[PDB]
Amino acid sequence: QLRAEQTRATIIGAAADLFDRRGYESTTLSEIVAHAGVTKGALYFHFAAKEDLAHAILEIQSRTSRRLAKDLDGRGYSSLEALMRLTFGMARLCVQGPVLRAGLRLATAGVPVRPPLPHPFTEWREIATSRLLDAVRQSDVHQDIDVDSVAHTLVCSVVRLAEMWYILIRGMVPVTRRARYVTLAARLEQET
Amino acid sequence: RAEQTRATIIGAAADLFDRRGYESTTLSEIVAHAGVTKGALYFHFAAKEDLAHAILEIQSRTSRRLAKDLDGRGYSSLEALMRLTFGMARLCVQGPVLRAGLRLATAGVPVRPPLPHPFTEWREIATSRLLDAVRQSDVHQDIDVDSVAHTLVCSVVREPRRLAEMWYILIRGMVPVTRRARYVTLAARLEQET
Repeated sequence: QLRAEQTRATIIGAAADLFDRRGYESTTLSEIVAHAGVTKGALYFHFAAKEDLAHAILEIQSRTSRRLAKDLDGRGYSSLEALMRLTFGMARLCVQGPVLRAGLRLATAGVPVRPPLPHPFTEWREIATSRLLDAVRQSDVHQDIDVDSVAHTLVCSVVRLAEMWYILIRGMVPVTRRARYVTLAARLEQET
Repeated sequence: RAEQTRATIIGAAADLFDRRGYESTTLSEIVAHAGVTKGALYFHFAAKEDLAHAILEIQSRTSRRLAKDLDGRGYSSLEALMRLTFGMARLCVQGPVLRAGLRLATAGVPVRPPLPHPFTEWREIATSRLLDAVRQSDVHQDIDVDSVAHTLVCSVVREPRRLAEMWYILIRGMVPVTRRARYVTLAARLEQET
């Protein structure tokens, strides 16, 4: 059993890589099993169908982003700092995580999300929104900003990161608090 | 007659690709939704990809046209660009073809040359206009046009409220103080109009 249980990461990785480069609809179980170097039995031991590989990848993206959001809100940061760190953080895990790229690709396409797993974009919007409200509440973002709209755009925008942050910073952050944020965006770009 | 039938098939396919996705939509679905025969559909489109192509063709051609209607009105480049974005926003709320276009682009459906990929198109048009704006001194020389173009596209992809909200933010961050009010009011005026 141990052997079988041990192949699941490989199969996910293999399917991630293929879904990310070649797309979901065009990738088959057979392609996946040959890339992974395992048998069909090994694959069926963990997943009954292609869709199950999809929901597992989607599951990992959702958990990954929810974990990072939670971790970053427990470290004494201001909300906008947390939000900024979160965009750069996600970007760092994606540049090095095929699974997340595959998740992204599945989410961007019409690949359904099995309830109660919410669609990652609405989850990313929720995070961005609550973070922006707090930032408004802490005077880091103008009181008149329409948060909803920026969350909606921000999510689309994150999917150059520093350069985007600079524009938002100039346009939504009060003059006296800008510098700290411009500095952080620079440091995070430097650090990733 | 023929062409009207063709267009209704396009519209039906578009509405379905938009609400239900490209992959899960069937030619049989499209057929019933359009009120035609399978024969009529296969007379105008040999395959489901031919429906995608015609939708994308309509998308790119509406886009290039709107850009062209706006270009001959003596506007400043920043004004033209701003007007273009609100036009596009308005077009998306009107018929489903543009909605389907996006959905197709985002679904990962390949665009048959020589037609360019919508995102690529939208980015070039925005970028070229932003570059003219800098030259015209309505936008700071040190702005990152690419990031701005991206933001603009993303603010559209309600919609007029969101496009306006994002415009104000960009205006505060890229337009010289002395030229801001003209654009703030323009943005505000376009939101109310569209």
